[PDB]
Amino acid sequence: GRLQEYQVIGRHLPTEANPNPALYRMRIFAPNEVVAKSRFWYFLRGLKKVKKATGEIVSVNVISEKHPLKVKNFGIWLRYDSRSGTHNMYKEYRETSRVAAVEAMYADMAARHRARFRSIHILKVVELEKTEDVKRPYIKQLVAKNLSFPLPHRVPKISTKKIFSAKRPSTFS
Amino acid sequence: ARRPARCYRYCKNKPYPKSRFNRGVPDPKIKIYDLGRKRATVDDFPLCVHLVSNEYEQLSSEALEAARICANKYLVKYAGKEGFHLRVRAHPYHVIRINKMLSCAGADRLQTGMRGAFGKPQGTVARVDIGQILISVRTRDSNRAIALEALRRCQYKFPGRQKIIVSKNWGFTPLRREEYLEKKAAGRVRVDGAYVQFLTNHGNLEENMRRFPDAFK
Amino acid sequence: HAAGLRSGTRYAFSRGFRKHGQIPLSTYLRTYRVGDIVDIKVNGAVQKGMPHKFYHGKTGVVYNVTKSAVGVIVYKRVKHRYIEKRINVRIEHVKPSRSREDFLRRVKENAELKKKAKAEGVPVQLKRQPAMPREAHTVSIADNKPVTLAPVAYETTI
Amino acid sequence: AKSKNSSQHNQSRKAHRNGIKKPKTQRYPSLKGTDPKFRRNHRHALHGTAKALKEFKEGKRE
RNA sequence: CACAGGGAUAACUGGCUUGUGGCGGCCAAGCGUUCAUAGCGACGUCGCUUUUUGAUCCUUCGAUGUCGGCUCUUCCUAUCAUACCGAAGCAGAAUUCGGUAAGCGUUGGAUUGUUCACCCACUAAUAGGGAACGUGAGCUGGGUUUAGACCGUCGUGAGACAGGUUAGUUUUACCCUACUGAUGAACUCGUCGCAAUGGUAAUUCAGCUUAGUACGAGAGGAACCGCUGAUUCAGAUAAUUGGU
RNA sequence: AGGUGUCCUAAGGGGGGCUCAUGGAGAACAGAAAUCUCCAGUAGAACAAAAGGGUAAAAGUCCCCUUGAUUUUGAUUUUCA
RNA sequence: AGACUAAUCGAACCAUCUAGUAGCUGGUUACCGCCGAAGUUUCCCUCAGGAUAGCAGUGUCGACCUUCAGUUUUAUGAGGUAAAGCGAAUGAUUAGGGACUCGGGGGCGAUUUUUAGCCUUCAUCCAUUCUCAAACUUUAAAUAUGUAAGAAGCCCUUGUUACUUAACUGAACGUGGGCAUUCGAAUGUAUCGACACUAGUGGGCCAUUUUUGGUAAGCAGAACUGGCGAUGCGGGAUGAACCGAACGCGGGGUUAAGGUGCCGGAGUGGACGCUCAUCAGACACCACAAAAGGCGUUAGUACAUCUUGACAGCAGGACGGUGGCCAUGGAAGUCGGAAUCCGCUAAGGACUGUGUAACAACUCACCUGCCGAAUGUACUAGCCCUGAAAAUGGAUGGCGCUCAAGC
Repeated sequence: GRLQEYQVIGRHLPTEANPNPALYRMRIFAPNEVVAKSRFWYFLRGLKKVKKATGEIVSVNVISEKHPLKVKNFGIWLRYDSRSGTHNMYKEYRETSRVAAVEAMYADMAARHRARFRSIHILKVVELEKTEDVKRPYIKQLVAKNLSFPLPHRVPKISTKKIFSAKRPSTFS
Repeated sequence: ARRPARCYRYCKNKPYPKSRFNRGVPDPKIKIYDLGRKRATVDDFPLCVHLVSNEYEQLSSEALEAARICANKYLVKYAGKEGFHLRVRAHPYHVIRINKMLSCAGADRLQTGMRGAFGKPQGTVARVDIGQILISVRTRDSNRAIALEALRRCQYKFPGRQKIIVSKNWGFTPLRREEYLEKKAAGRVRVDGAYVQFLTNHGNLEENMRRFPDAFK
Repeated sequence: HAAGLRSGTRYAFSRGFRKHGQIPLSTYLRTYRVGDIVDIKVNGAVQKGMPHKFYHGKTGVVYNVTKSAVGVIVYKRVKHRYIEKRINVRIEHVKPSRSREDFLRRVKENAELKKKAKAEGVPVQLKRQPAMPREAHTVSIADNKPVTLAPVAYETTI
Repeated sequence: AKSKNSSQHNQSRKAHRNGIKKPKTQRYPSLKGTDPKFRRNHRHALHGTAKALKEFKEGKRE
């Protein structure tokens, strides 16, 4: 959907035997903070022996892009579930912000591999600082020197209510 | 007899082993379970491969021997009689019944139809789960390709879907390859017949020293 | 299909593991009065005065006392109505119940705690209340810096 | 020919149709089943305590 | 032999299932002069069909006429023959495996009520099935399945036998639709024409020549064109011959 | 997968002393197996019968005395209206 | 011949008893209003039928009794299922090692053998190892289940008795007195208690989870709850049981399940991808398809090679010891048997083939010249294709649809 990145911090409920427990922080992509908390308890239940009934939420914040007007390359590590077994991939994207790459990745995996949102885990997202660390061949062509190309055969836009045109259109816009 | 295997594929009844309540079950088809040089030391064969199931189904006793023979022949021809050790780790203990409609209820009519339809023993089958190990092979490191091909050839005799996994342990021991190597250097491993035993430092001091002379320096 | 007096009691009436043999002798030194709250628990060793298997686990009220047995009143649920049942049980099977001890403890404390306040002159708020939602507080991160977590990649164990 | 053997499909709903009625508890339970030896003496005890309390108007004044 | 009822319950069709019956795949130990796959395939394993037989009892007991043959139309392809092709442990001849293909054919007799089967003879070939196990107001009535009678085994007896044998009534269309043909109101009565849509048709063999040629040590032994006839089917006609 | 139309003057009641199945080492005839002796032994033995539960100074085993397997009627539990 | 006895015969015809009996078929006559079921328990020569309890209606009385509850919280009891276990008892089961000979079998040093000699094959014992149990177990859930939460309560003092105690020591029932300023968890109370009389019903069926016999079934049999029967309305084209939602007569507004190219009320609406099928595909219950394959296309995992320049293509070379030791009418790399070193270099092997009576010639291997950035092998899963054969003409509902009107 339309996502944005959060940070959420949790803690085990303090007890007389263990005052001042440890603090854990995660980065979660979610449409809103109501489901942002829900994903935090899901990932934590697989790493430590803490539940929601015996825990609490300390703080939830919103992380915004530092430079949302600069073009940069991204790389994503992820795992998912197929119809038989689990797998690991690593894909790359080109855009202006961190949030949209997760949006683009979710739509891409749903089409090419029929993978739903229920069965995808995001491990790490990192912005590629240099130009020699681009691996996949569908992105080197987008960073070639002096890129330029025409746009042949583009259909003109005509109002959907104006039927019965009076002359033949042209496709040389 | 020997109805097609399609008719007894799904685990649909509680386990029905042979006991003092059912009598006269036929003798199962598979007898031998270990083949090859089944007395080599642990240090000789450090590579292990498995054939792991991926469905919750039933495997017939007849199919188990067919796969054992097929894999044994390929390994002997290309790796030698003394270059491997093969073990089958699935034992059939479940008895499947049959209702002989024409043998029991034909010619002389007696009683026909569904009246009194409890059947008689007909064979033995094995129950498997998801992720259960079926066949294991250990050999040298230079025979990795041969071991994989032999297992891939023998899955055509089984119904369903199976996978091939190369284990990260040392032989048949439940220890990581790196971990076992360093523990042996500490003297806490003693040789036995085709297996090993480990030091446990929770007994009287007298015979712990002779059994493990290199542990104490 | 048969229905005997002790049918289906293979595990209910049996003694536990490592508990066969002599009955602890403090059982016969207890005393009972009418109106007490007792609960039934059948002992396998004693073969006299055993109630039916339905009452194994129910709680009742004593209504009669005799030389070596007590009479208990329990309520049985037949379809669409309740019925009063009266049974005779040997003392090896009955046992005093802690069901009402919390109530008897609380009434005694309340009476004394109300008396002292009335002399002093302050409201008590004696009656209990359920758990309430937590209140606001502050947590410091001095020498308790949080650690970041992440999901782990797939790996084969066996 | 053959027919259904037994069922319990609609019995629970039928019972709750107009409540599961619990008999009312009451102050003075009956003394049926109590051993007779204690029952005989208890009769004599109550006979005396009525006469003594009746004499409270021209008598003991305890 | 009778009565009150039952599709709450059997014998026939139809419906779900496919164990048994039939048909088709996958893996490759081996057979195959030597060589797993020219042609086959053990131990195992995945499917399809409803012309076999079972299991079930949903629809009909104020009734759906229950075996076989005769006659006649149409459809399916898992292809016996015919057209054109791909493979071989295919020299020729003769054969075996597979593809596109249902346009066109698939017979005459001895015994049996038979379905099924088995022999003689012709032929390019004498392939397998469906349509309420097609088809009784279309026929026939040999079989089964009322009442007469005989034998064998069983029963003290009346009587029984999916054991053998002989004789035994087959009703109605003029109604609606469907089909094959024939007239026909309205815009004056006529003559000469165009063609939307529906139907559609041909089939196989032999003789002469090619040639005792190609091929082969020999034994054996083809084909294209060309010429002339014949089998099954279809539409007309009556000069001659035959029937009435 | 099995059982019942029975059996008991004790195989019912009270009391007392003792501890079983099995294994190890020993002794003329004596051996795998006959009788005697020592040590270990949680029930792995026994308790009329099918199976389940229960029992060790006993509910097993032997010994001593007996007929509560007797008289008059009520309340309560299981199948259940 | 069970034949004939007035169209009647395995017992004629006429009137009466007679309106003979039926647990079995068929029928049972005006309107409106309110409430509203059962196919289950026990007994019966009972199984197409009755009695009995249940569900239902009507008539009321006692108070408006402040009592109650298909519910939650708090305190405290019971259980042997799912899972788990067998280096823990009973039962089943695969494989080696150590210790033992007098337990059995076959040998050796003279099968000498009463030689605890040397061998060994089973058996035995001990420390380990691979798999199981509806009628096995040391342990042990979730869901459901019993009781209690006070005024009929708590405490003090002391009267009765034929019971009990050595004993006014106990036991029940009592008189008197003390304790609310707050009668001692939440929420609701659109429904409190008792009695009288009686109708219909006692053939049921379907679905989620659990589950028994059977190869399976629109097949037979059970547990908790929701439905049809007894019920319309909007969607699934159609369809007692599926999804939404339950109904007096009308007007305006807003939605649910499902839909917006036309039939058809409302988008040829927006964003990123995948697919070309001479059998495409098109929405749960639901009207079907598998094992095994593809150098069709897309995305991914691991290893190996490369600007010190590979992969493809073309072009140049392709040497000695030495015809090695052997074999021999003849074999010089190339019938055959057995080994595989060194010179020179960037590279050419006592060689992978062709070939000579035997040499030769020739090929391969290997290196070099040209070029300009990628290349090789093995695996995973998306759409598509092969596998894919039935009978009147035919059905994603129809027409039709290709940067879709498909996913």
